[PDB]
Amino acid sequence: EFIIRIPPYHYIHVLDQNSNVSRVEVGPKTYIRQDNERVLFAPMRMVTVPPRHYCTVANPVSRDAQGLVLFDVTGQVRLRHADLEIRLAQDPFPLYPGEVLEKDITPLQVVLPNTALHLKALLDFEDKDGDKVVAGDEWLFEGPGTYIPRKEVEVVEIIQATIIRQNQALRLRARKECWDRDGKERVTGEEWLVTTVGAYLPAVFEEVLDLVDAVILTEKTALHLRARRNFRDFRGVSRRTGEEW
Amino acid sequence: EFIIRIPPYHYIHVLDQNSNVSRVEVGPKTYIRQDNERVLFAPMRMVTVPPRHYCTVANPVSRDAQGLVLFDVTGQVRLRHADLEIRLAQDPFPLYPGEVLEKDITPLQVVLPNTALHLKALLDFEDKDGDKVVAGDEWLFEGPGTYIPRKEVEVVEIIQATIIRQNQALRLRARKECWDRDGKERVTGEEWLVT
Amino acid sequence: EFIIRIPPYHYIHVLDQNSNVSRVEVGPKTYIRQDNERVLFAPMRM
Repeated sequence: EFIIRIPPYHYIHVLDQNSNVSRVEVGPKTYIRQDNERVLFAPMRMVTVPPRHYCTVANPVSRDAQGLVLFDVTGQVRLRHADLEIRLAQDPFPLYPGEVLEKDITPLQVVLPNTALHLKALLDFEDKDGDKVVAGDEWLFEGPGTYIPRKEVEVVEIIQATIIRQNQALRLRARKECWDRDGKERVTGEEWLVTTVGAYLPAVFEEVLDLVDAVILTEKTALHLRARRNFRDFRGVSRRTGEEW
Repeated sequence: EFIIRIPPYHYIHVLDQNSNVSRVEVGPKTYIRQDNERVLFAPMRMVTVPPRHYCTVANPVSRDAQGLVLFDVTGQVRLRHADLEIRLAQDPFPLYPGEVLEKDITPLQVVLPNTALHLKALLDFEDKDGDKVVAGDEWLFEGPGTYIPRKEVEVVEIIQATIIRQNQALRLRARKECWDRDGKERVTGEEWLVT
Repeated sequence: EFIIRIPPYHYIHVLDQNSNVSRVEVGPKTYIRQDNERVLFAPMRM
């Protein structure tokens, strides 16, 4: 149990009981241990993440400007505690001591056309575009692209588009005080209708209620309407609460 | 078990336990092993892919500008991990250590007239015509030709033609915001007729 | 039987079965043999 052969693309961890500092032995080697040392476990293949895939390793090692691993003065590997890393496709890295595999190799999930991902920031951070994204903000990553996960950013759900045909309105009610595509104030609880034909993605703060189709008018027909509140109609004529036309 | 004869057009793999690096012995030979070495398995015929056929080998070896195989400093064969190769008809190549056969020799499927193949890009790549095909795009390979598979390009389905006689229209509804043969805008859900 | 420690002021002989040529390992060492090799006898004081 002193001589131990590590296949190519594998590793082990051995602890030196003089300083009680641990390390990793990587490579295609035949390994010879001392008597003061102990090998921790039986050889494990160093994990490989294919292209268009992903993994999260809890408590990543620290790095320098070149990206090299940092050790302690005692010889122990430098870690980052209660912290995670974003590991995309690369060469078969080994896991060091005190490195945990949080999520296995998983497939990067691709966003379909006419849909969007609802992503909220868990912890504050700085944005790719130069912005500061305070924790608790709401986004939409939409389009047909691929989404690369982040640590402090969590995906809440995916939202489909709703289809608006000709002569329809699709009423929307606000989750909170907000703004709208048409560029005008909305408040909590207020409702409105977005006429535009096509497919529609609601914002994070907007919600879809129901589709409302037009009433068709002829020479033998009219439409009896009552005002919910004071407003202006499409003729531009003013309407007080309650009055009918 | 020291003397071992490999028939013509075959191979084996033997591991050298000094460096623990493995290799392949190819050719019509009688092979004599050392005592430190070990032969891994009993002789296997090196696979031959006929013409108009295909195979995928997981984790292909690396190559140089001449196409020669690359080894490590330790003597181990250089590989490409979680990667695939497009192997068409050629001479009976051997499989090196750490080479897996993903799909056997299969027939190249030929596209009939008045039909088309629906092919979507799994991973981004660059196109034969000089284009950059972002992953998730949709194509049609149509006509009577033969389709040579690719690694990052996957075939979703085959679509038949529909026949339009005289005095008929054939209504079509759009999957997503798009364009049309007649060269005019369409939107999601819109319908039209192609005379 | 691969790892073998030779006390100070001793020796052993090991045969390499590739060339079938033999030699001697002298000194205060811990000795690690290959698999193709064989140690001939148990350590003897020089």
